[PDB]
Amino acid sequence: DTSLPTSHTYLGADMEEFHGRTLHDDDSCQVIPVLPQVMMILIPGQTLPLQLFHPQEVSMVRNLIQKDRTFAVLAYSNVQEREAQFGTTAEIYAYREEQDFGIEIVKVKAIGRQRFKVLELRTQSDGIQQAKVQILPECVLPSTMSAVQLESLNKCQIFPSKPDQCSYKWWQKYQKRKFHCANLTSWPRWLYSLYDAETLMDRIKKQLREWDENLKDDSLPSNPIDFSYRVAACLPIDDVLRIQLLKIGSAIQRLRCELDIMNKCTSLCCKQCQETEITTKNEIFSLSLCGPMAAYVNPHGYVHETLTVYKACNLNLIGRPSTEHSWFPGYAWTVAQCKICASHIGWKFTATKKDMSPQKFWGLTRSALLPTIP
Amino acid sequence: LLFCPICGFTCRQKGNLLRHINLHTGEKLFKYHLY
Amino acid sequence: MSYNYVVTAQKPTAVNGCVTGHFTSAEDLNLLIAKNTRLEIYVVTAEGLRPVKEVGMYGKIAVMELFRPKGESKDLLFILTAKYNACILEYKQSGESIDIITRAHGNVQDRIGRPSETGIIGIIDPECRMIGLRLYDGLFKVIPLDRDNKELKAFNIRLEELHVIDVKFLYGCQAPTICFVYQDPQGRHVKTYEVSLREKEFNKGPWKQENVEAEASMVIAVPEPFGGAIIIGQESITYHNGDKYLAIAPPIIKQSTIVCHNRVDPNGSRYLLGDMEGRLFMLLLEKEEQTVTLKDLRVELLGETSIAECLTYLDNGVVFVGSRLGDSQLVKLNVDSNEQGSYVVAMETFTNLGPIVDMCVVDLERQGQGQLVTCSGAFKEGSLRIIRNLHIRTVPLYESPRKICYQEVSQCFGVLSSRIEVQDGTTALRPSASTQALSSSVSSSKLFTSFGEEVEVHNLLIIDQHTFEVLHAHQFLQNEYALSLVSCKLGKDPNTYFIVGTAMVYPEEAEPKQGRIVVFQYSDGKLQTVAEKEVKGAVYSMVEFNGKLLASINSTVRLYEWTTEKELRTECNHYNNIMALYLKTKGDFILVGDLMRSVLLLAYKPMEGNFEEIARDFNPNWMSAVEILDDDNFLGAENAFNLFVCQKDSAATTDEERQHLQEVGLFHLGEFVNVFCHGSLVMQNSTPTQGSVLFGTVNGMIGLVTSLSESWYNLLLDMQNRLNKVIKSVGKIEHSFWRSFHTERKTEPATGFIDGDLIESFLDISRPKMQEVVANLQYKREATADDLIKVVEELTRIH
Ligand SMILES: O=C1CC[C@H](N2C(=O)c3ccc(N4CCOCC4)cc3C2=O)C(=O)N1
Ligand SMILES: [Zn+2]
Ligand SMILES: [Zn+2]
Repeated sequence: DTSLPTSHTYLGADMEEFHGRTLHDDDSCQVIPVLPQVMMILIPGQTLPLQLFHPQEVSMVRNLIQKDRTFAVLAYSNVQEREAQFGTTAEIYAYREEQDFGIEIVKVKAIGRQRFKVLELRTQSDGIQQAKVQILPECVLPSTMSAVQLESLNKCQIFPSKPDQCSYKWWQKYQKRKFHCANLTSWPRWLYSLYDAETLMDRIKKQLREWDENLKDDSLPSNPIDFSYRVAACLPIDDVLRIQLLKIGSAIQRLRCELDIMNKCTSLCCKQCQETEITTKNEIFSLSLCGPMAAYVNPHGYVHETLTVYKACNLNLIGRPSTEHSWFPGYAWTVAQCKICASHIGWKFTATKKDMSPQKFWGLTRSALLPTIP
Repeated sequence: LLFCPICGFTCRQKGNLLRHINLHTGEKLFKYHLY
Repeated sequence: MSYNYVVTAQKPTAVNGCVTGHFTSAEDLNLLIAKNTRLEIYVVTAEGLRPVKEVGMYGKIAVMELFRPKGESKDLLFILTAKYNACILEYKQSGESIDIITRAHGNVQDRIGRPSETGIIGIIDPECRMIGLRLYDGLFKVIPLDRDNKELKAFNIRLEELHVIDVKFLYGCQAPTICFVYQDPQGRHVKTYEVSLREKEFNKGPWKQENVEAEASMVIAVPEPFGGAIIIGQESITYHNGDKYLAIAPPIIKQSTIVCHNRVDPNGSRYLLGDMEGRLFMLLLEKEEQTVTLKDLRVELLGETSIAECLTYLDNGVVFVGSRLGDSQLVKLNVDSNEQGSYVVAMETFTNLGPIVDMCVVDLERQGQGQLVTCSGAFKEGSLRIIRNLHIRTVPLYESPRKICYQEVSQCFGVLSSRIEVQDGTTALRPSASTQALSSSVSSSKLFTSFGEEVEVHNLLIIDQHTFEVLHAHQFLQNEYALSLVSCKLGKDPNTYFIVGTAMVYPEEAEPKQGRIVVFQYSDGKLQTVAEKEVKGAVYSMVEFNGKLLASINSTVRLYEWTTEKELRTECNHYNNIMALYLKTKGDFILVGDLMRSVLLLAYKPMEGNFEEIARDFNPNWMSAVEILDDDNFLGAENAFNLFVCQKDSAATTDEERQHLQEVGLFHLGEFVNVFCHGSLVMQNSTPTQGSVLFGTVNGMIGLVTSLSESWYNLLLDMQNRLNKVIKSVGKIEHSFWRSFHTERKTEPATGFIDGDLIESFLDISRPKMQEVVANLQYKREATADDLIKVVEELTRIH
């Protein structure tokens, strides 16, 4: 079942949810609070689970819930110095309170909504930080052939519908019909296909299906912007690449960059070692509907972006299979360390009953992985 | 079985507990995480 | 800021619209032709076409319709521009003076709205009660056609159908009725609505919705007594009128898509149809009396013409074929076919340079006056055009020419060409330049379907510069796409070579993985393959860089050197993470650009033997061409038919500023620029302008960009501002609005560009108008009409 991870059942039972989605006007200037403990780079449309214990941030969340349910997640370029040029607004869409261990705890789940630029960063006297936010817009470009088009051929630009057989031939027909007027320019049709939204989404869909057997077409957004953000949220890439993707404002350019990453970045090595290969892009399998990767929260509230892989090497096992707070139900986890540098890489999930498939796999933290081009 | 609060690393002694925790890359925001 | 000056050496020649009516007078039969920004009015005569007027519009004519509201003695012309300037114009003649009056005008744009994927549609009710416009999906704009609506006030009506293919106003309807074809997830359907001006809404149409062919694309409103409508798709032609329904599936039309039509008989008994491959058919509506009703439909293949953008039947079997891909035609329809079975006989040909996909400047006669050799047309209309100061010579090729370069030493042009063949082994559709060459060779390199599918065969043609015969034709490997072509010497080799970059293209591969750089030598009538290099990508562009070869392989820029063994040796590489589609050089500077307007300026370091990035400017937008005006200024063609200029400030005192190419000039050209090239068509050998860059566009326009001084630019900007207050535009479109850098939901004022056409128009205005323009103009001394006349004449002499 690929839908279980997205529900974050590990947090608890049904959580109070808010359907009041809110979006600020493009280019608008806002003032947004920043949660001090969050050190993750959030892509729009990406889910972020959180566990708050500190009284200050608990109070901040409580106040936010009553006003806009929105807070800023900063893409820290200099984490130690807390210098961030860009960030993402995150809207709280689920919230619950708990009194475990005789201590107040707040369990939350937010979703990234809009990228933005950082203008000012003011630290409040109560330990909370506020940011002057410039809501970035979505650079939307017209079809490449819109400018160079023939009035007679303006009709027949709407294809009947989308039914290799009946697909590759359909795509050949689509290229021939959509970029016919490419004969009026100095470039071929197949070159304009490399900048076409639909073709790029189709190629990315082929790759994702290669990563997921049960990936139905409807599961992905039909909008190029949302599709590009969804793809970016599930790529095993480092932080620098994630920031670079966030900077790109054009859906076409984002899709092209994502395709480049997926076609070139095939190895995943230890971040600290920089050379100890840990796995390859072929071993990635999607056990979550959101993608091969998903964010989870451990008991102490730390956020781990786990990527699931069939096989992993150069890993030493610490502890013994324990099912406590296991992110994937029915699987007992055991700590995995880099065989060379001993740095924690993830957890090996082993089956508890022999009827489960797969019988074993690994979940590697994204922050501990470096994508490498062989 | 001192449990590391980040990854779940387990050990019975103490020194290796720090030897693991300080090996983690980040600020670790302990005041915001430890129960 | 930059100071540039743009002129039109050749006005657009591609025909995008054509209508027939009674515009100049109630008795004269007039033909109106819309060529992008030009409107030509001819009087149809037994001897052909008599030009009566030619007008320039501050806009791209998208809709052009003739209508005669009650009380008018002759037709009025409705014109909509691509910027949504609508105008109702009248032809007023007084003695020998002709002027186009603007009966009404206004902008019909909407703040919000997505332009329809099927483009702008403009129709007029047969009773001239309203004008209907389809500009955005889900909306239908109605302009009441009352005489008090002098500002063309319009109102929107919501359309529940968002994917509308075609729409027409029906004849013989008590209330304004529209019949349109629209696509839903089920398929294509024909629907009808009644437009209510009082309620400003739609009411149930005269007949219920019907299902039509999945490829139904064309709607024809048949006039009385038939009424009803005809739906034309890729397989069948159907006629719907109330409960009456008729359908035919003539096989002849299945070979190609019918894209244009025109009504021959005023009662609708005959129609002209034109396909995408240049075939012309006649559709005949058999008539039977009961009132009168339609009996049968039949289609006859009249013959072959130039690929028709539009058709219009004038009289006496004469048809004007307006073509975008080739010369426009005036043909005669004969009652009886000739020996070949063709009823069509060509009477006149009208030159069309567009599309200009590439061009070069060469001084063939060697007098210091250059000539422009352009690759014009496409498919069977492809050809070479030789343009000199404006005499034009045509060399038909019958296949698409893509690139051209001139080899002075061998006195020949190297032309990359493409021809379409049908898999059946492949068979050529017709003889062409690549197949009729004197000598021929086929690529034979060790490196590296269905019946009916079309394939592209790429050739390099060596063409004599005097006779323009195809001296040689070399065919490239199967699936090989030749993208770039240069002619130059390399290293210490005294020989001159044709160097071709190619990519291996397969349908299953989104991006090419293999490619070739081939070095041929044309000597003593033979084209020999001197050298061959295999690369892992598409060689999009190539240039000669100080005796080396600078090539663009996918997203890499690679400098090769020509060794004494006559082989290409990699000198250095640079990785740009953008496909280097456009590659230009000057001195040691290299300009790299991709299709998304990303610009990157590198510099070659001879001592380090590698490239370093000098500057960068990334701004998502479609870019069709770039050029290097000088060491600091770079000219490019941007989406929405714009020109832009980027400037480099090396002495900026800041690393951030030194690495930014600020845009210092924008100008809405109205043309899709395909190629830039340094050169001039005027005799050379104090001048007010520096440099000269010709550019060729899709519509066949040739333009020239030159550089002015600050003083001259200021004077000419003042002159423009003064002229705009005196010259009256057709349709009352403001010049500043017309030239404002335009984009979908964005418009910036033009800057850094002097509209050469507006300045040149200063010589045509009358003396009182000249006095008004020059009044209180500071030359120190107050400028006088004579001084400005001299200045404008000097400017005109540059082309
Ligand atoms: O899949 C999984 C396994 C890994 C991950 N995780 C941790 O990082 C962690 C750290 C300390 C933990 N203890 C706290 C003290 O006493 C009991 C156990 C437990 C976990 C844990 O499940 C998780 O939450 N879910
Ligand atoms: Zn390591
Ligand atoms: Zn740990």
